[PDB]
Amino acid sequence: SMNPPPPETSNPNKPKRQTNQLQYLLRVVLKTLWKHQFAWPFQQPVDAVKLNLPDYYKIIKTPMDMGTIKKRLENNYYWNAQECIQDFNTMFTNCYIYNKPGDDIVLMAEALEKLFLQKINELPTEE
Ligand SMILES: Cc1nnc2scc(-c3ccccc3)n12
Ligand SMILES: [K+]
Repeated sequence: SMNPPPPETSNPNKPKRQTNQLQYLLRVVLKTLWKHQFAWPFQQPVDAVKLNLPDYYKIIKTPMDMGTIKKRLENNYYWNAQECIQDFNTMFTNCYIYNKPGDDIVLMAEALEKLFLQKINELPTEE
């Protein structure tokens, strides 16, 4: 029922890059999803106490959210685009695992995921 530590957004010994694909993931992908009318539940880790979701972190062992992704991108946490793409996919998958079809939160995730998929389709070739 309590909250875990959030995911890592800083790890100095993890090697880093700032690639054109990672820049696109910040400037295009994250910014598009972040501004969306359905972004708000996803802009920070799930607070299972405040939301009265005592089983959330029993079920979800790889939590992820756009607040974490935003910090990771702004703090150049990643080596490659795939790591960041995986974080977005983890976020959506967690929502689908925890909840049930037709829930509002699932519809919200689906709308964000649609936009994510459109933007990933247009991922630039690495320079
Ligand atoms: C995110 C999320 N993933 N599963 C659930 S059930 C309730 C929520 C939610 C709704 C509004 C604000 C914050 C979280 N979430
Ligand atoms: K489910």
